[PDB]
Amino acid sequence: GMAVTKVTVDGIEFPPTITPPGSSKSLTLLGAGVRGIEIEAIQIKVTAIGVYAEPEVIASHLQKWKGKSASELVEDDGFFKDLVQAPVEKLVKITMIKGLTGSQYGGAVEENIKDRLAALDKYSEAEEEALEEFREFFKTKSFPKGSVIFFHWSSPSTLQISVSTDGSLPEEAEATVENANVAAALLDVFLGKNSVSPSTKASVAEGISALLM
Ligand SMILES: [Cl-]
Repeated sequence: GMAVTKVTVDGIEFPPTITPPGSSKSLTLLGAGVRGIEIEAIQIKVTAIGVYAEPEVIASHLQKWKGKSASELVEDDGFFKDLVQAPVEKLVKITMIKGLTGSQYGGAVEENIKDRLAALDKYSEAEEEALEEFREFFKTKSFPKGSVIFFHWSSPSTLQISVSTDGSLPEEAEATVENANVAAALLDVFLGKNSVSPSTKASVAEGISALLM
């Protein structure tokens, strides 16, 4: 259904619902957490991550996981696979805890995606082109402390990206990357076996367990 309570990550509030930029639908918060980004081996930067999906992911697509505890879901790789494969709209909201240039952020996440694609043997030139669109978008942006990125999977292969320096929710999506493998790999970056954020995965297992009841 629809979550009622916000989750706060390093002081940053994630609301229990969000309407993706340009969208009419409201997505429910599933969980939130943190990850680190390495800049030149001398700096580790932190981002806060919030994971949202259509309410329907609970009512329909994750019914087989009913009655499991959070502490039963977090170790089950099949559970997170079902989540990332669910045919529903999803949104990941990123807040910059301290500042990054667009190229700094974009480059780090691009490498996360590339590494996942190579592990799957799905890093050809269709994906290479898509990742350059991804890189080119982020190179133009600035992410001072408190800025936000909205990654919106509006379809299984359609990644809509929006940003705002003041943390406000944009009225429309700004860029779109259409590539099935890149879209799926970015979901894996956050929620897969090799996730950059065990804390987000644990929170999402808790939030889904609660919603399933
Ligand atoms: Cl991130």
